[PDB]
Amino acid sequence: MTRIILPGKTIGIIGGGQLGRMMALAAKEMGYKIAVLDPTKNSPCAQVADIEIVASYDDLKAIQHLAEISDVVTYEFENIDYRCLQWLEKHAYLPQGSQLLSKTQNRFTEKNAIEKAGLPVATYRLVQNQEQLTEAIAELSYPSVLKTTTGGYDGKGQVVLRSEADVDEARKLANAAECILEKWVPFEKEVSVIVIRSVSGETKVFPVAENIHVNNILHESIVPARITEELSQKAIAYAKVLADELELVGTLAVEMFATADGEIYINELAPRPHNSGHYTQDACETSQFGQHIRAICNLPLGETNLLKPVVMVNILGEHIEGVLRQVNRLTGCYLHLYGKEEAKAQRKMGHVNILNDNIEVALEKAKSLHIWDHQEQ
Amino acid sequence: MTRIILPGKTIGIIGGGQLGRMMALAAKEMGYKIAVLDPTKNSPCAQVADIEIVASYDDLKAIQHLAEISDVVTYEFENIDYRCLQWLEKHAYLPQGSQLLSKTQNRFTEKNAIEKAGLPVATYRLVQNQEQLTEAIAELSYPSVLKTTTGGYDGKGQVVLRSEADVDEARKLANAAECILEKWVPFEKEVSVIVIRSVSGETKVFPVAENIHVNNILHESIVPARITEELSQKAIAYAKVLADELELVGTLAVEMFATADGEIYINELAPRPHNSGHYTQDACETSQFGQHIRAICNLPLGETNLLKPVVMVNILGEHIEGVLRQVNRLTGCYLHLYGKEEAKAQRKMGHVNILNDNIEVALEKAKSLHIWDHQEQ
Ligand SMILES: Nc1ncnc2c1ncn2[C@@H]1O[C@H](COP(=O)(O)OP(=O)(O)O)[C@@H](O)[C@H]1O
Ligand SMILES: Nc1ncnc2c1ncn2[C@@H]1O[C@H](COP(=O)(O)OP(=O)(O)O)[C@@H](O)[C@H]1O
Repeated sequence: MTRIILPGKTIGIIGGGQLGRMMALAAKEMGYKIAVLDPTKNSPCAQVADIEIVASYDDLKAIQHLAEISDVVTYEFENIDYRCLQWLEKHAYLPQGSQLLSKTQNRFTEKNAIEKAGLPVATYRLVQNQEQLTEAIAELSYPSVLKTTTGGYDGKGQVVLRSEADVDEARKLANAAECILEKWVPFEKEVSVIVIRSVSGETKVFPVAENIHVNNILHESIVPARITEELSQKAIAYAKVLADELELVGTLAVEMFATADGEIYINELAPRPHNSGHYTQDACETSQFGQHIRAICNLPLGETNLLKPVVMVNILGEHIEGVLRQVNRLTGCYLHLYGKEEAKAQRKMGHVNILNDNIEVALEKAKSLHIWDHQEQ
Repeated sequence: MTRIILPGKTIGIIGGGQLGRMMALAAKEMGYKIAVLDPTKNSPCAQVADIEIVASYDDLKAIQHLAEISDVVTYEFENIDYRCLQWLEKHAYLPQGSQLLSKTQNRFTEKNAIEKAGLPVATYRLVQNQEQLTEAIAELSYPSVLKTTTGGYDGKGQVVLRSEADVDEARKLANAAECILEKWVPFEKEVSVIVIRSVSGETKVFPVAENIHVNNILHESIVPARITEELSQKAIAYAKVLADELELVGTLAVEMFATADGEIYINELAPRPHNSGHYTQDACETSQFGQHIRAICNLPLGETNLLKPVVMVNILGEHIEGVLRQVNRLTGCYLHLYGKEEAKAQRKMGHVNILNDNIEVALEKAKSLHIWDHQEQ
């Protein structure tokens, strides 16, 4: 499309957490004005916004007020209900649309969409009752994973089935929610690729990141991912096909499992800037945030070249005190802090990008700081 | 010396122009709060700040207020009364001090300080009346340049004396303001170096940039500067010498003349982030703005490696319509706009950083856009 949102206009963001703040910082460099809607006052994004609307995400009047004063609307918060999404899509300017968001909100719908796009996923079965769970266990065997189809984004919303001894905890889960059961994928590495597609269809792909999770929370992203050139090219190709097939506008994070045998399976999609892309802020020619703004405003996309190898490390509530006390040791480290007040143990408070010519040296730097000893074990 | 301003604290900025705005954006990424004092409501920096104080720079009570709500204060406005800074360094925390600003604000005192350091400047004479102008011309001969000693570029401020035919114009200037006359330096290139020195003494220098001025306004900065390795090394050494001898805390921009025979003359010093350092936002590991914040807060400085060659081009009031009209054509270009509402022909509205593996391809890109046809002549 030809529709361009010029510098000087207002970008409205639904959700005022760190992803909102970082989008807003990127937009401000390019001379955009920012409006944000969020349930809590003084959110991370509001701390950088020109206009703040403090309301619930299901409050259609407030959503309308945001739209009314915005030249383009984007979201960080994903669980926007259909009546609000349709209103925005048809009566405001929401170039991302609602179709992609709706697909990624349900694990079953999501896997179907991926397979229909021609891409591999772990073999899976929908589980809506006990009978279906029984049949699924029979078909897929052990080991397996039962996950709820909606409302993550946790460790509680799933149960790993290694033996018949785990079935009872699984039945409990299938009793409270609609689920999916997936075959256990024996993977070597978890990897992700951020792809960007503008309103006019220009596409850019970021380099493959290797992701290390701990307690179902991201710990580290390592770029370049420590994988063969063949796995890398495959992950990138898969992401590009997804972006095309799903008619992406904006940002898509594609999380994947990579096997020793060089197989890729697609795990999940997030139609927004993602935690596994924060490395781009310091190590790439354009950040995922600068890219997202350009994409929705239909400006030319920037380059995604990796300019230096990087390890991103997450800063949770349990780490913030360690970071501040060790601040004098943060040479070659690039600190981002989100401006959150309460430091809950598993709340994401910031991240640090450790840049180095050698990836193993960056990894060692994080260890030597003794901030993440818990995650390291 | 050991004193550290931790992320989460409030940084106060005197002056709300583009330099304070970019300081503020970089500080926000680290989780700092920002206060700004500016005489005009909704200044570039206010659009990014948590707290805005609209008041004159000589309003001592507003200055005290800024001091009260801030954990550290810095300045962006280069023509601040040094008596205000004398108050701040004694009744608040101004790690930059008042000395450096007082020395660099007046061209004559500036020259004296550069010579005290042992570095070369163009031969110069103080001019307070017509008799002193006459004696200066007699002693220095032609060609020469007469410049006002204090901030008097809004614009004009200088007369180039190629022959006796220019003397009439110089007399006019000599009556209006205190001046110095300097010998014209026959240089092949103008270059600049940005040096950063933290509270605890840590010193970093950015790559040497080659600057192209049109009508005494910066037009392009070229990095790496197209000079010999030996000239780059000398420029870098001179910069460190100045930081050392001027007891620098914060940022110092050093503008220089490089002659055909490998000598460097120091033109002028600016005790702040400088227009010739804006390339660092997209081409270096740390920007001059992030480095300035880390310097005054006494955090470890970031690395200053050039990650990709770059041409920065200024966007003046005369250029902004052309930029907005040609946004479609800005591939490989990284646009920064300062949020100023009124365009005036020569007012600095933004800059664009053009990244390319080949510096000559970047330069051709700027020409092919035809936005700056007036400068290219
Ligand atoms: N089919 C599978 N095979 C092996 N490991 C899996 C499988 N599904 C999930 N996991 C593991 O569980 C973690 C969480 O799974 P995921 O579906 O990403 O849940 P969430 O949405 O909570 O992040 C993943 O990081 C992965 O290590
Ligand atoms: N002594 C000199 N010899 C040759 N060119 C000069 C000399 N002084 C200034 N110039 C030219 O004029 C420009 C403006 O002079 P400068 O002292 O930098 O004024 P300003 O403080 O307004 O930048 C310089 O960037 C340089 O190109």
